[PDB]
Amino acid sequence: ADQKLQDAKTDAKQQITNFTGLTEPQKQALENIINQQTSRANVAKQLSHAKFLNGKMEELKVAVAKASLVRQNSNYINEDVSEKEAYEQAIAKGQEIINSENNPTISSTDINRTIQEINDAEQNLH
Repeated sequence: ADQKLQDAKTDAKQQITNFTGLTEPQKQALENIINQQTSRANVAKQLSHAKFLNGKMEELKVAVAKASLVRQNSNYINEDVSEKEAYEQAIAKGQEIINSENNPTISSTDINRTIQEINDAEQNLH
């Protein structure tokens, strides 16, 4: 019923508000997506997507936040400039996503690609 759909949207938006991986712009974009759904099945699909995106954003935030530890404890200080530049480029791309205010991507594949670029570059420093 209409009351069932309204309640499912409210629940989903409340869950999204609790997430810590997603940025506030990402939460707002997803809450808007939730509000536009016409069935509870579709609300659940979008909430499942938000939960997965939240996990990837958690992974991305860790990969970016650990950069100073990596610079200090890996071979970064001794490494060739190409490897150091690749790492800083990848970290900067991750920072761009996290700090974005204008319509941040809600594409988990885009996030996963950025995570993988950081992880690949970090691996070459160990």
